[PDB]
Amino acid sequence: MRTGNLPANMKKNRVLQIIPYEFNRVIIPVKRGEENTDYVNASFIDGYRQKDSYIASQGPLLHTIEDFWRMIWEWKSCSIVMLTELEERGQEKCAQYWPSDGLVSYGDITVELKKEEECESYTVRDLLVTNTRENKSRQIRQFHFHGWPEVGIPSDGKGMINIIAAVQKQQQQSGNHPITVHCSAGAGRTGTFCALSTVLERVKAEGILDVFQTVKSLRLQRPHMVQTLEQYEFCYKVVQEYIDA
Repeated sequence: MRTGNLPANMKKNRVLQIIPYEFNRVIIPVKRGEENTDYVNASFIDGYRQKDSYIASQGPLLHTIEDFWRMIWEWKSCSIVMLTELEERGQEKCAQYWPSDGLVSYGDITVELKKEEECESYTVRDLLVTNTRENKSRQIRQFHFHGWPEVGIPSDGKGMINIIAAVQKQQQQSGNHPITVHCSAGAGRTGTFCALSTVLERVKAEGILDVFQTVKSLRLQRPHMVQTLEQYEFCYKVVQEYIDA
Protein backbone atom coordinates (compact mmCIF):
# COMPACT_ATOMS: atom_id res chain seq x y z
CA MET A 1 0.00 0.00 0.00
CA ARG A 2 2.74 2.48 1.06
CA THR A 3 5.25 3.77 -1.50
CA GLY A 4 7.77 4.22 1.30
CA ASN A 5 7.80 0.48 1.85
CA LEU A 6 9.14 -0.04 -1.63
CA PRO A 7 12.46 -1.94 -1.99
CA ALA A 8 13.82 1.11 -3.83
CA ASN A 9 12.71 3.50 -1.04
CA MET A 10 13.81 1.32 1.91
CA LYS A 11 17.13 3.08 2.51
CA LYS A 12 15.36 6.44 2.21
CA ASN A 13 13.78 6.12 5.66
CA ARG A 14 15.39 6.71 9.05
CA VAL A 15 12.72 4.87 11.06
CA LEU A 16 10.80 1.83 9.94
CA GLN A 17 7.48 2.44 11.72
CA ILE A 18 7.40 6.06 10.61
CA ILE A 19 6.66 6.12 6.89
CA PRO A 20 4.17 8.46 5.21
CA TYR A 21 0.70 7.17 4.28
CA GLU A 22 0.15 7.42 0.52
CA PHE A 23 -2.73 9.88 0.76
CA ASN A 24 -0.63 12.77 2.09
CA ARG A 25 2.96 11.82 1.28
CA VAL A 26 4.94 14.77 -0.10
CA ILE A 27 5.81 14.03 -3.79
CA ILE A 28 8.72 15.43 -5.89
CA PRO A 29 9.24 15.35 -9.66
CA VAL A 30 11.15 12.23 -10.74
CA LYS A 31 14.82 12.77 -11.73
CA ARG A 32 17.26 12.20 -14.65
CA GLY A 33 15.38 9.15 -16.09
CA GLU A 34 11.91 7.96 -14.66
CA GLU A 35 11.24 5.66 -11.63
CA ASN A 36 11.55 6.07 -7.84
CA THR A 37 12.84 9.64 -7.59
CA ASP A 38 9.59 11.22 -6.31
CA TYR A 39 9.84 9.77 -2.80
CA VAL A 40 10.76 11.53 0.45
CA ASN A 41 9.71 10.45 3.94
CA ALA A 42 7.43 13.40 4.56
CA SER A 43 3.71 14.21 4.69
CA PHE A 44 1.49 17.28 4.52
CA ILE A 45 -0.25 18.20 7.77
CA ASP A 46 -3.30 20.40 8.24
CA GLY A 47 -3.28 23.18 10.81
CA TYR A 48 -5.84 25.59 12.25
CA ARG A 49 -8.25 26.29 9.42
CA GLN A 50 -5.36 25.74 6.95
CA LYS A 51 -5.17 22.66 4.75
CA ASP A 52 -1.55 21.43 4.50
CA SER A 53 -0.01 24.07 6.78
CA TYR A 54 3.05 21.89 7.57
CA ILE A 55 5.37 19.27 6.11
CA ALA A 56 6.06 16.73 8.83
CA SER A 57 9.42 15.35 7.77
CA GLN A 58 12.35 13.27 9.01
CA GLY A 59 15.80 14.78 9.23
CA PRO A 60 17.75 14.13 5.94
CA LEU A 61 20.80 11.89 5.16
CA LEU A 62 22.82 13.29 2.09
CA HIS A 63 22.20 10.13 0.25
CA THR A 64 18.86 11.89 0.55
CA ILE A 65 19.34 15.57 1.57
CA GLU A 66 18.89 16.63 -2.05
CA ASP A 67 15.42 15.13 -2.00
CA PHE A 68 14.99 17.19 1.17
CA TRP A 69 15.79 20.45 -0.61
CA ARG A 70 13.95 19.50 -3.80
CA MET A 71 10.96 18.82 -1.55
CA ILE A 72 11.38 22.22 0.06
CA TRP A 73 11.79 23.98 -3.28
CA GLU A 74 8.95 22.23 -5.13
CA TRP A 75 6.46 23.04 -2.43
CA LYS A 76 7.55 26.68 -1.94
CA SER A 77 8.56 26.40 1.73
CA CYS A 78 10.29 29.42 3.27
CA SER A 79 10.37 28.11 6.82
CA ILE A 80 12.39 25.21 8.17
CA VAL A 81 11.98 24.24 11.79
CA MET A 82 14.63 21.81 13.07
CA LEU A 83 13.80 20.29 16.46
CA THR A 84 17.06 18.40 16.96
CA GLU A 85 20.85 18.61 16.96
CA LEU A 86 22.78 16.83 14.21
CA GLU A 87 23.98 14.49 16.94
CA GLU A 88 22.75 12.23 19.68
CA ARG A 89 23.83 9.11 17.96
CA GLY A 90 23.59 5.86 16.19
CA GLN A 91 23.67 8.36 13.42
CA GLU A 92 23.78 11.85 11.95
CA LYS A 93 20.34 12.62 13.58
CA CYS A 94 20.03 14.84 10.68
CA ALA A 95 21.40 17.59 8.53
CA GLN A 96 24.08 20.15 7.78
CA TYR A 97 21.81 20.27 4.76
CA TRP A 98 22.74 23.89 5.30
CA PRO A 99 26.30 25.37 5.02
CA SER A 100 29.05 25.63 7.65
CA ASP A 101 30.01 28.58 5.41
CA GLY A 102 31.18 27.58 1.95
CA LEU A 103 28.30 27.49 -0.56
CA VAL A 104 27.14 23.90 -0.64
CA SER A 105 25.47 22.70 -3.84
CA TYR A 106 23.15 19.69 -4.00
CA GLY A 107 22.55 18.93 -7.67
CA ASP A 108 20.27 21.69 -8.97
CA ILE A 109 19.87 23.54 -5.62
CA THR A 110 22.38 25.91 -3.97
CA VAL A 111 22.15 27.11 -0.35
CA GLU A 112 24.24 29.95 1.16
CA LEU A 113 25.43 32.40 3.87
CA LYS A 114 23.84 35.18 5.96
CA LYS A 115 22.07 33.00 8.52
CA GLU A 116 23.43 33.56 11.97
CA GLU A 117 21.78 35.29 14.89
CA GLU A 118 21.39 33.35 18.13
CA CYS A 119 18.19 33.83 20.04
CA GLU A 120 17.43 32.36 23.45
CA SER A 121 16.60 28.70 22.78
CA TYR A 122 17.21 28.64 19.02
CA THR A 123 19.52 29.96 16.31
CA VAL A 124 17.97 31.65 13.28
CA ARG A 125 19.53 30.87 9.91
CA ASP A 126 18.90 32.96 6.76
CA LEU A 127 19.81 30.95 3.65
CA LEU A 128 19.80 31.85 -0.03
CA VAL A 129 18.43 28.92 -2.03
CA THR A 130 18.77 28.90 -5.82
CA ASN A 131 17.72 26.44 -8.52
CA THR A 132 19.44 25.64 -11.86
CA ARG A 133 16.85 26.90 -14.31
CA GLU A 134 17.41 29.85 -12.02
CA ASN A 135 15.56 31.63 -9.25
CA LYS A 136 17.14 32.78 -5.99
CA SER A 137 14.93 31.91 -3.08
CA ARG A 138 12.63 33.26 -0.47
CA GLN A 139 15.33 34.21 2.08
CA ILE A 140 14.65 30.78 3.56
CA ARG A 141 14.95 31.24 7.29
CA GLN A 142 15.87 28.13 9.24
CA PHE A 143 14.84 27.95 12.86
CA HIS A 144 17.11 25.56 14.68
CA PHE A 145 15.71 24.79 18.12
CA HIS A 146 18.31 24.05 20.79
CA GLY A 147 15.98 24.33 23.73
CA TRP A 148 15.12 20.63 23.49
CA PRO A 149 16.96 18.10 25.73
CA GLU A 150 18.50 14.84 24.52
CA VAL A 151 16.68 13.12 27.37
CA GLY A 152 13.30 13.51 29.04
CA ILE A 153 11.28 16.52 27.85
CA PRO A 154 12.00 20.32 28.13
CA SER A 155 11.80 22.47 31.29
CA ASP A 156 9.61 25.56 30.99
CA GLY A 157 7.37 26.01 27.96
CA LYS A 158 9.17 29.07 26.61
CA GLY A 159 11.63 29.01 23.72
CA MET A 160 9.16 26.71 22.05
CA ILE A 161 6.69 29.61 22.23
CA ASN A 162 9.09 32.37 21.34
CA ILE A 163 10.10 30.07 18.47
CA ILE A 164 6.63 28.97 17.44
CA ALA A 165 6.01 32.72 17.61
CA ALA A 166 8.92 33.18 15.20
CA VAL A 167 7.74 30.64 12.61
CA GLN A 168 4.09 31.75 12.37
CA LYS A 169 5.25 35.30 11.79
CA GLN A 170 7.88 34.84 9.07
CA GLN A 171 5.34 32.76 7.31
CA GLN A 172 3.30 35.96 6.79
CA GLN A 173 5.39 37.57 4.08
CA SER A 174 6.90 34.44 2.62
CA GLY A 175 3.46 33.90 1.16
CA ASN A 176 1.75 31.66 3.70
CA HIS A 177 3.70 28.61 2.44
CA PRO A 178 4.13 25.22 4.23
CA ILE A 179 6.52 25.02 7.19
CA THR A 180 8.97 22.15 7.17
CA VAL A 181 9.13 20.71 10.65
CA HIS A 182 11.46 17.78 11.25
CA CYS A 183 13.40 16.10 14.05
CA SER A 184 14.95 12.68 13.31
CA ALA A 185 11.91 10.55 12.52
CA GLY A 186 9.54 13.48 12.22
CA ALA A 187 6.81 12.25 14.56
CA GLY A 188 7.36 13.02 18.23
CA ARG A 189 9.18 16.36 18.29
CA THR A 190 7.85 17.33 14.86
CA GLY A 191 4.33 16.26 15.75
CA THR A 192 4.42 18.18 19.01
CA PHE A 193 5.46 21.44 17.36
CA CYS A 194 2.72 21.03 14.76
CA ALA A 195 0.26 20.25 17.51
CA LEU A 196 1.40 23.20 19.58
CA SER A 197 1.25 25.41 16.47
CA THR A 198 -2.36 24.47 15.77
CA VAL A 199 -3.79 24.52 19.29
CA LEU A 200 -1.96 27.85 19.87
CA GLU A 201 -3.72 29.38 16.85
CA ARG A 202 -7.23 28.15 17.72
CA VAL A 203 -6.80 29.50 21.21
CA LYS A 204 -6.00 33.03 20.03
CA ALA A 205 -8.68 32.90 17.33
CA GLU A 206 -11.52 30.93 18.97
CA GLY A 207 -10.37 30.66 22.54
CA ILE A 208 -10.69 26.87 22.29
CA LEU A 209 -7.92 24.30 22.80
CA ASP A 210 -8.59 20.88 21.26
CA VAL A 211 -5.26 19.46 22.35
CA PHE A 212 -6.70 16.00 21.68
CA GLN A 213 -9.01 15.92 18.69
CA THR A 214 -6.00 17.83 17.33
CA VAL A 215 -3.32 15.29 18.25
CA LYS A 216 -5.98 12.92 16.96
CA SER A 217 -5.91 14.56 13.49
CA LEU A 218 -2.13 14.51 13.52
CA ARG A 219 -2.03 10.70 13.92
CA LEU A 220 -4.42 9.98 11.06
CA GLN A 221 -1.92 11.90 8.92
CA ARG A 222 1.49 10.54 10.06
CA PRO A 223 2.56 7.58 12.26
CA HIS A 224 2.96 8.48 15.91
CA MET A 225 2.70 12.26 15.79
CA VAL A 226 3.43 13.00 19.48
CA GLN A 227 4.77 9.66 20.72
CA THR A 228 6.27 9.55 24.23
CA LEU A 229 3.19 10.40 26.22
CA GLU A 230 4.77 13.12 28.44
CA GLN A 231 6.10 15.01 25.47
CA TYR A 232 2.45 15.89 25.00
CA GLU A 233 1.66 16.66 28.61
CA PHE A 234 4.27 19.17 27.54
CA CYS A 235 1.83 20.25 24.80
CA TYR A 236 -0.66 20.98 27.56
CA LYS A 237 2.15 22.32 29.76
CA VAL A 238 3.09 24.77 26.98
CA VAL A 239 -0.63 25.29 26.31
CA GLN A 240 -0.90 26.67 29.84
CA GLU A 241 2.14 28.94 29.86
CA TYR A 242 0.88 30.69 26.74
CA ILE A 243 -2.44 31.58 28.37
CA ASP A 244 -0.64 33.18 31.31
CA ALA A 245 0.81 35.66 28.83
